[PDB]
Amino acid sequence: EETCFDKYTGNTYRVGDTYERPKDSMIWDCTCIGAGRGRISCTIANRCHEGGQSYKIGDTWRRPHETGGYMLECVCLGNGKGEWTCKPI
Amino acid sequence: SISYTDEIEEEDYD
Repeated sequence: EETCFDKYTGNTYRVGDTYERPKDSMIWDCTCIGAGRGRISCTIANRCHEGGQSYKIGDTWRRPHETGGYMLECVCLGNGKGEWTCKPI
Repeated sequence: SISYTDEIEEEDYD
């Protein structure tokens, strides 16, 4: 049966398996497609890489406002663009 | 720059 090998995780996957890959300071959502050539598809469209962290859609977090001296609350939206929102709290 | 939000990889021809 057909497999993919991911050199970043070091693991072997079956077609349709989904997993996380650490690459270029980000976490990618990957899927083993195979297609006769161990084809893997990886995306960061559905994650929010803010502040050096990696969040999933619906995650919320807090981060300091640069200069204001208060915190922000942020929410990961994704929208196919790795997009998030922040507001003062 | 982040020009695209995904990539595709497959086995090298060699």
